[PDB]
Amino acid sequence: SITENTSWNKEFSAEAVNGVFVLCKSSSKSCATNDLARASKEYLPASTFKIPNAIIGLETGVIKNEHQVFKWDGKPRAMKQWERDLTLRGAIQVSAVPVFQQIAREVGEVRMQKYLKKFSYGNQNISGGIDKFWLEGQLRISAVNQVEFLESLYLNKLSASKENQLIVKEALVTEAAPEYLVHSKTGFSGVGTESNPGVAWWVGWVEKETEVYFFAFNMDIDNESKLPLRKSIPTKIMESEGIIG
Amino acid sequence: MGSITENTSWNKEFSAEAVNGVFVLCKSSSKSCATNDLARASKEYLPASTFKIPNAIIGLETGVIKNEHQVFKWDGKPRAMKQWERDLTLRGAIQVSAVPVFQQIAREVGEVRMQKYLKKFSYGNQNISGGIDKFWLEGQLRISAVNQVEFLESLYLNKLSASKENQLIVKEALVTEAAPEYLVHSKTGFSGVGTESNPGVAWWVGWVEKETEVYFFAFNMDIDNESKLPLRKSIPTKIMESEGII
Ligand code: NA
Repeated sequence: SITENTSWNKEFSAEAVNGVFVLCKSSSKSCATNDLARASKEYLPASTFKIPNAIIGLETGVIKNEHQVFKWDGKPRAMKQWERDLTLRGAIQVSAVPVFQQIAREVGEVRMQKYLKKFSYGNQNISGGIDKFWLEGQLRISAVNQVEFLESLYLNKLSASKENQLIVKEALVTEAAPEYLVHSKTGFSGVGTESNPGVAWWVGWVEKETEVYFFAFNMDIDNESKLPLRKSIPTKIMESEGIIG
Repeated sequence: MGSITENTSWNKEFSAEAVNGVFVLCKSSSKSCATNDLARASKEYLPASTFKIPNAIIGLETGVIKNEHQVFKWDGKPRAMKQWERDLTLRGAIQVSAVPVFQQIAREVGEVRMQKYLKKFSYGNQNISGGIDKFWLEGQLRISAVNQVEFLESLYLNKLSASKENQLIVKEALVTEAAPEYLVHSKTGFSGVGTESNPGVAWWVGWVEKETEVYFFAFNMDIDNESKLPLRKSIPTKIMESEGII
């Protein structure tokens, strides 16, 4: 059950953002959102796909262990931040595409399809190129599906060892306070094309006292200058709900 | 673990605050440690709350703790700190240093199993005399800063005599700072203000993951007044900041 919450519209209006926030307390049984329709609309996952990709890499042994170092071969990569040896956490934090492209190639299309089916990950469409289906392909997932997937990860209920789920969760910690703990991941497909904007994401969960909140945000984006809104709008809302800050 | 050297240059941060203490910092790649005081780095002190690291692992290994989602229910009876009068997750109990929670865990573990695991973990002087629910607070258990970084390195590598899953559970509970460049796991300790000419001890121990490097650290200091407690984090933080780790 998904319920609409008009109070959050102001945080989108202020910035002229077309997007959706989904927030679920305790579980995905009851989620609130500003837009029922968009909450379930499916978009390219972009970098949010690093989460299942890392779990699958570990499950298949492609990622040998949580202390795996992904070495840089010295060839040019799109960002200087990617031109170095990286740990799993490091590659997730700087969204090092080529590391995850190689993981996906070594996983291969058969195993990748199997695990996305097991994870109920979006439309599970990996066709068109095994190293780019989540970047420019036909794979799509909704904000509602992201919170279901993240809840499963939080509960160690995905079709993967508890160890591997714990390894990926540690790699996703983005804020640690005495009061609460934030696991999150951003994504950005790009600026899109004429009359067809890209998508920007922020998904994760907040552990606070004995409660947990799952969240997923996405928005239309046609200019990189708008990227900070993918964190600030959901942060504003969760602040106004008394969850963080 | 492989070598240790004395670094006089860190004494600056201790003298500035009139602190008698030690910092041990070890770089995992080079298997090399540095400290401001080799003698104090080997002196053994009550672990106090730093003992919540082994105690939680042992609690999980023995099944006394079910998993990271176990909620430690408050029975409603008063507690010294007001922060303890609520339900707590494992991370919550570790983060607020909830003494009664871990006293009950130690009782359920029992002396025989507690002794066995501290032997397996090579944890300090392995003396748990003094009562099963207070040996680490006011009994005879002592551990040095060098021993602390040896133990934390084992945990980081999942090389303690415990399941990898249980070591991972305790590690996630120990995360205290997450930045895009680095991740900090840490734990504080404080035994009390001590007695005339016999101060208590305050601790800060943990590790830092940065780029492909790992830094293990252990800090302790004499403390005779609660107002000095913030120095157990500020002195090591300033040292690690000056080393470029932050
Ligand atoms: Na590249």
